[PDB]
Amino acid sequence: MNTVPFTSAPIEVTIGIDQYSFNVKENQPFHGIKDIPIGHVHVIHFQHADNSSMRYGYWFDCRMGNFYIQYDPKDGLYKMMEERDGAKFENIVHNFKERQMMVSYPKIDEDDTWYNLTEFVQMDKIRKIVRKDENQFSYVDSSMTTVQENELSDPAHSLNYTVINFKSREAIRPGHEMEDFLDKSYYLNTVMLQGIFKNSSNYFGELQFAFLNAMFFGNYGSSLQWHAMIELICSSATVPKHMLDKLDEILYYQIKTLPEQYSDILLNERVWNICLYSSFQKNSLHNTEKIMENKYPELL
Amino acid sequence: GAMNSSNYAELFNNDIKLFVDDTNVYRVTVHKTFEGNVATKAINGCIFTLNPKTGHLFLKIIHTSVWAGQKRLSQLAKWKTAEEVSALVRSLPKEEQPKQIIVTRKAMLDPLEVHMLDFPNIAIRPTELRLPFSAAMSIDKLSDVVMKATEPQMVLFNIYDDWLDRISSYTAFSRLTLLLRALKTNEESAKMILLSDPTITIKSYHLWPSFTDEQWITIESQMRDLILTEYGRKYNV
Ligand SMILES: CCN(CC)C(=O)c1ccc(B(O)O)cc1
Repeated sequence: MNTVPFTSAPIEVTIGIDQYSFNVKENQPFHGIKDIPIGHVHVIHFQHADNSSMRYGYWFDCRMGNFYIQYDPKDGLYKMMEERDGAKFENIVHNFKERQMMVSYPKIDEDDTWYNLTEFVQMDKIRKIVRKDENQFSYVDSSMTTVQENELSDPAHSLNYTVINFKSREAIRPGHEMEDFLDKSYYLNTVMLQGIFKNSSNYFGELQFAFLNAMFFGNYGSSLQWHAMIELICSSATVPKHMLDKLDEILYYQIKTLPEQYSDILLNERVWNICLYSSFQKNSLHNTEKIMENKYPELL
Repeated sequence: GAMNSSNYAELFNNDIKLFVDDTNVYRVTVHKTFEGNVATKAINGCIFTLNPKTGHLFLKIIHTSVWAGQKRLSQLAKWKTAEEVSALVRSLPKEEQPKQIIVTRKAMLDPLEVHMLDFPNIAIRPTELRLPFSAAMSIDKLSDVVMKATEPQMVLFNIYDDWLDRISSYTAFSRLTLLLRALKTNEESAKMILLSDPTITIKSYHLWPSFTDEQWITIESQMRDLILTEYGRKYNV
C-alpha cells in the first residue's frame, strides 16, 4: 500500500480519492492519504469550499514514483509534486502515520468497484491524452477542452482524445456512403480498432478514462467522448462477441457508480435510448439495460 | 441554416444553387395478389433538380431496374438521390458547382451531406417553404420522358420556357409554384385552364403554352381561383 502525503491543508477543500471523498477544514491537521491499493491508476481531486469553480485533480500510479500534494498560495491550488529523495519521503510518511494525521483509503474487501471502473486504464495512455511530459502524473480539470472541441483554445492544455466524427471522410468510404453511415462497423473495426487503437483494450481504456473525467470533474468534452465511443460500438452491426460482453460490464459499473443526482447532466438521453432500444446492439447489453431501466427510467 | 420567407430573395441572387426534390424518385402502385395479399409494383421515377434563377430542370430518370433485388427501398431512394446529385456536382467544372443545395424534405439532409463530404464548401440546407415540386409529373412532356425510359437517363427541360426574356426569376419562380400548386390540388382543372384555348397552343418545344403577358395574368388569376375553390371544397368554407 502506497501513500500520498500532504505538506498541509491551508484552505478548506473537498478532497476526492477515486470514488471516495471527504471534507478538510481550513488549517486542519491533515497530512494526506495512506493505504492506497497498489496495482491501479488512481485520481486525487479537489473542489475548494470557497469556490466550487474549478474541480481539478491528478491521475497517478504510485508504482511510478513518490508523489505528494502541496498548496501553492500564488497559483491558489493544491499541486502534485514528485519527491526524488526516497529516504526523505519514507521518513516523512512514517512520521505522519505515527501521528495518525492521514486518512485511510477506505476499501471494502468485497468491493471491486475501482478495478471495474479502471480495468483497461493505464497511466502510459493517460499521459498521451494529457500532454505534460516532465511529470509522471497528469492534471485534469473541469474546463479543459478536447482537441475535437478546439476544431469546432490553448493546445498545451487540451485533452487529446481520439476524434470520432460520424460525418467525416475518415468514417465514410467513398462508394460506401449509405453502408458506412448506417452501419459503423468499418469505422469501428478497421479505422479505430485496427488502425488507431490497435486493440479493444486500448479503446476501452480511453472510454473508461473519459467517463471518469466526466464524473469526477464535470468535464463536458469527456462526457461527449464517452458517449461517442459507446454509440460507435452500438451503431456497428459487426462487433466481436467478447467486446460486447465486456462493454456491457464496463457500462454496468459506470451506471452503478454514477451519482443519482448527476444523472441529468452526465447521461445523454438520445444516445442511451438509441443504444438500448434502436441500435444493432439493442439486445446485447443486458446488464446495462437492466440497471438503466431500474435506476434511471425517467431518462428512458 | 434553413431557408424560409425572410431570406427568400436569396434564391434569386447570383450564388448558383439548386432545389433537390426526391418525392418522385421511388414510385409504386399497390395491388392485391391472387392470394389476396398486397404487393407493390415500382414504376419509373425521377429526381427533380431545379436552378430557380435560370429555370433549367435537370431531371434524372430513375428506371425501375435500380430497385431490383434491393431492400428498404424508401430508405435506399434517399441515398440514390444523394448519389446522383453528388455525381452531377462532380461532373461540373469548379465555376458551375453550386454554392448551396436546398432539399425539400429534411430526410435528405444526412444522405446528401454524407455524399458531399468532398465538397465542404457547399452548404446543404433544408427549407421551411412547402414547394409543390411533386406535381412535376403532372407536366405532360416530363411524365412522358420518365415513363418511356428503358434505362437510366438525365433529361434537360426548361421549366420557365422563355419567360426570363420578359420577367425576373423571382416572378418566374412565383408563376411556376402557382402552376404546380394548382396541378397538385386539382390536376384536371389546372390542365383544363391551361389548354382550354386551342389558339394560344403550347408550342412543340414548350411545357407551358405561349401565353402573352396579358394572358398569363388571366391564367394566374384562374389558377388562384382554382386553389381557393378547392380549399373551400375541402374545408366546407
Ligand atoms: C448546377 C447545374 N448548373 C450547371 C448546368 C447550373 O445550375 C447552371 C449554372 C450556371 C448557369 B448560367 O449560365 O449562369 C446556368 C445553369
